Amino acid sequence: EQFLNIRGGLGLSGAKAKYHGGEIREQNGDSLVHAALVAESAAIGSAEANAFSVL
Amino acid sequence: AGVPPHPQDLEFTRLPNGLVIASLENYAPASRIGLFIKAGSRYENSNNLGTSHLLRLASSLTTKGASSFKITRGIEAVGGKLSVTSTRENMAYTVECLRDDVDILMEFLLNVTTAPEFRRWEVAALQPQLRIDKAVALQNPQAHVIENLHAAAYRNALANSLYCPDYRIGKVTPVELHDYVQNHFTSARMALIGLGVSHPVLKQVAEQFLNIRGGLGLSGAKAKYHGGEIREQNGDSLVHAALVAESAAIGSAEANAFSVLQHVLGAGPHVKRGSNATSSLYQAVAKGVHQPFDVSAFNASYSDSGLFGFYTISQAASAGDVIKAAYNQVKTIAQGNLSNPDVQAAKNKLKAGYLMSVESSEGFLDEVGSQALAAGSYTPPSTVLQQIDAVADADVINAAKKFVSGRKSMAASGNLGHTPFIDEL
Amino acid sequence: TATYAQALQSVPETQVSQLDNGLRVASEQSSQPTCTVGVWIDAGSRYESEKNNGAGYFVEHLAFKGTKNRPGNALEKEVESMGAHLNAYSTREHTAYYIKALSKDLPKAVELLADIVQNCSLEDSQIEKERDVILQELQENDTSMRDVVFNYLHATAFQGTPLAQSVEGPSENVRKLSRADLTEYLSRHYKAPRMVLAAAGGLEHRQLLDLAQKHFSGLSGTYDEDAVPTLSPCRFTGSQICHREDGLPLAHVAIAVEGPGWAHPDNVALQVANAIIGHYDCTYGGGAHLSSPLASIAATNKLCQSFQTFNICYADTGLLGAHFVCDHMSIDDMMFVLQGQWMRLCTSATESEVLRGKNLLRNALVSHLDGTTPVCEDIGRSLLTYGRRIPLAEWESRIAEVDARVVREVCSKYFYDQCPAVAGFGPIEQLPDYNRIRSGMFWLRF
Amino acid sequence: VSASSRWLEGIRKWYYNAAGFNKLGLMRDDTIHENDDVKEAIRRLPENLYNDRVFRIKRALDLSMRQQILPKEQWTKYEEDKSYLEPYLKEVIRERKEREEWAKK
Amino acid sequence: RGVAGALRDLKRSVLCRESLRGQAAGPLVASVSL
Amino acid sequence: RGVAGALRDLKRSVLCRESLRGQAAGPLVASVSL
Ligand SMILES: CCCCCC(=O)OC[C@H](COP(=O)([O-])OCCN)OC(=O)CCCCC
Repeated sequence: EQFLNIRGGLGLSGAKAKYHGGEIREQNGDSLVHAALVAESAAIGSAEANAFSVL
Repeated sequence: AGVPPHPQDLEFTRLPNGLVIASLENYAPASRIGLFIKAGSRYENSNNLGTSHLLRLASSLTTKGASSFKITRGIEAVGGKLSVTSTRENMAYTVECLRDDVDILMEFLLNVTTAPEFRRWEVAALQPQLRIDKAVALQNPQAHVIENLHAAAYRNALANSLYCPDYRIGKVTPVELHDYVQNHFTSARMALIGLGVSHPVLKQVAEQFLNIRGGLGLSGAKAKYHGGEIREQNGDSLVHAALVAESAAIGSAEANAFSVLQHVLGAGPHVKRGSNATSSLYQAVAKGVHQPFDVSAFNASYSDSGLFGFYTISQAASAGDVIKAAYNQVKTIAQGNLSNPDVQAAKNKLKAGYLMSVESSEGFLDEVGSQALAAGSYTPPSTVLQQIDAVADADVINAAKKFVSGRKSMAASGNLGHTPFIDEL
Repeated sequence: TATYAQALQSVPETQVSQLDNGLRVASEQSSQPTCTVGVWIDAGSRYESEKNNGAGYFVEHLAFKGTKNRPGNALEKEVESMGAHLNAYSTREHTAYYIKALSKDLPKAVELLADIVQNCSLEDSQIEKERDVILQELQENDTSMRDVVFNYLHATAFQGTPLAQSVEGPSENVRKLSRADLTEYLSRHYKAPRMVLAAAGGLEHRQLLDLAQKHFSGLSGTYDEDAVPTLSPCRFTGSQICHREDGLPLAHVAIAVEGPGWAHPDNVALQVANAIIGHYDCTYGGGAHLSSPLASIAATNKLCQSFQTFNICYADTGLLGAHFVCDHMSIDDMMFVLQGQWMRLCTSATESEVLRGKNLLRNALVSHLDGTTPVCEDIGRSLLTYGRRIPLAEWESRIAEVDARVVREVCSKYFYDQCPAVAGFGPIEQLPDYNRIRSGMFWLRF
Repeated sequence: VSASSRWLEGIRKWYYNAAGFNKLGLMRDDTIHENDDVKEAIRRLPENLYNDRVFRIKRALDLSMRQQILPKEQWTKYEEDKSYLEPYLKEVIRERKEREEWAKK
Repeated sequence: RGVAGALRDLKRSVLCRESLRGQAAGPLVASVSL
Repeated sequence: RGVAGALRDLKRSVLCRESLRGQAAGPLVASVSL
């Protein structure tokens, strides 16, 4: 209440994150290939997110 | 009367081993000879990327017949020149000199291309030149975009860069240079062109020294068009962007239609500090964009594929407006809004441009060498204008249709906060 | 077979004719479908006073913007429609407008050039729009250290004279140049005996003369009573200008002594000596094995990113020297090696290296006159400077006369114990003092 | 060609053992004086030959400090001495002579 | 001198619309020499 | 000491299959300190 009563600024979460899809490939000749493949799943705090955690 | 003599017409020969010789005696004070090779960066794979770049930089390294010192001093002694020009499909080893020194520089040319030693220490000392050479090229933003545009467009071969990937600088080995020369610098992949040289001399040289067998077949693996986008956020002052679709392989009739479409949309300026009145892309963007910008049709044709589209330069905030205005202008052409005076003027720009591109010996030699590898023949200018005249307006509209409906490839660099993705077009 | 010498005889003679008004018409016929044709005017910033120093460059911005017959972009549409290319440039002594077009379009190309050089409509609305364009170009040119340092070299070398002025003019001039200043410039300099209608390509000299009498007879060949401009000689001054700016990553340095001019026979030997010193870029492949001592030393020791020698000619004067670009801890070594080579050639030029410079110049001459446009420029410009076209067979004769003695005598005449003009820009703390530079122009051992 | 050749080679093997650098495990090319031609040839040596040259010289300097030699089993046999540096040095010399011949014209 | 052609040290700045025309690319080529 | 966690000087080499388990990532975090 004394020191962290800061006003002004911006609203919460700013602009919404727009999922797109796409691929980025980095040819570097490392010894091993690292790869990640994903899809949009669920926002944290939703019940669907627990299902992904269990999956 | 200062009327000149009757010009001698070019001579052409295909040897049974696949090699092509083409000479033209223009009786000029200087001679020009070039060995064109199907050895561009497309023939690299993921294990030896950059090998053709280092090879392009190694023409003065020691050979079996000429030391590195002798190649540099012997050519400079007679005021000659040695150059290595490389595209995604070809490498072109060219040598220039006065008439009386052709024997000297031919011998150097043959040693560079048929007997390099790739000495381990000489190669090691050359590796840092890849970084210098790449850095000098990549201070044009256009070089970034076009290199990324091909990487995004293709899955292999044409995706390969003309410049060595940074991770390979210092890692290209003499064995890789040896292997690259041995299976790409072969008779069926070569063309020996000479201006100010007799045909018997070139034919003698070709049969004596350029009868190289073995190696690999022609064109290697086929280029698989993919589609995609590569975006480089770097905060440059201006946004450069290129948007293309697969168009047509060089030598096909459909490729002339794309070439004519390029000059309908607007390829480059004809008047110094002009408004580009007859440039349909520039006027389309100029309507709703008052800030500075540039826009140009892009046309790149290859042995087994092609890319057509446009290239934009604009302020970062106007990037989307310029791109969407340019894309819609192509759509109206695909919708059939194309007059006959428009296509006739474009043929004039194209036909005039081709003839102007072959008035110099340098530009003539590159065209003959390119035709020899692409087509296996020489097509004179009058026949080229004939093929240009044969382009119908419906062919031009259909090419524009192919671009609008085809899966797109895009590359852009700059502050991309207002540069759209493909799916936003 | 054919030899180099025999090939020089096969070059067609450049035909020359002069109209009744004084317009000179020159052409070199080839067997080409294309051609280049243009008008070379003996006008530039050396003819301009301090008041109107930016007028000719301003006129270049207005030449292609409209005429009395083809207003607006009408000219621009005709050139683009027939696939032709229209271009122009201005120097301190010469102005040129030329068109690249199909040979069949030569009658129209000549018509447009006449319309531009005579009936240029300098509309006030257009003059004001080209005002802000030129000012923006001045901001762009400030970022080219090469263009800056060479304008600095002229500014100090020819200080107090017309040649000290830049082609584009000062910022202040562009914001007060009026239409009367530009028309006064045009009506005073664009006279027929100072213009040359040059052409090159597939064309008969007869038709060029017909088009000349057709579209240029309507030109004033009668000078004013006593308003014929005459170029005063320009005093060269041994001096130095140093724009220290450590925020820039590389230093640019231009050094030069006074040359003789366009028509002096000594230019051939001077160009041979500059060919021995040559040029260098960090992207060259030769490196350590290059013949030029300056180039090989610079490559092996990383003394610079580039250098070039030059011999810039004007009427009865010129700038003979070199320019280079380097890291801030290398300016002194580059100056040392550069001057050492000048002194070495003045005193100890050998025969074999001189044959090198002769051969480089032969290749440079022949390789440059390769195409309709470079030949058309050599026609138009040569008729202004030399008053004639000098055939390649004549240049070969002058080059062959050169041996080691000629280079030692010619170089000593212009380099040895002469006061140079120095221009520095960038991180130039290590740029040697002028006295030390001046002391580098002689050898105590000689 | 055994009669006259083996006597010459016999005197060379005598001198080789008399020189005594084999007693420190060294080879002939390890003992050459480093001038500019030799520094370049050493620079051109591949990784393994360079590293072997370094350790043999290091082992010999260690012996020279202690005024010792290797046991006789570990001496460099005359027939097994490899002139690993000579071919590189010959090329370096051939290159320098080419430069010098060009500097004469 | 090293070349990069695609049209068919601080380098410099392009500000106005007149000095941008010709810059838009129109198939890259890379050339090296002595 | 600076951290990069994502699992839920030549560094070293991973060769066998036993030493690879645990390396596959499983949402990056970056941490700095004194
Ligand atoms: C026996 C004399 C030996 C030569 C010594 C000498 O003259 O020094 C060189 C300078 C003048 O040469 P420079 O400085 O013009 O450089 C010319 C290089 N091209 O002279 C000086 O002013 C130095 C003062 C020396 C006094 C002891």
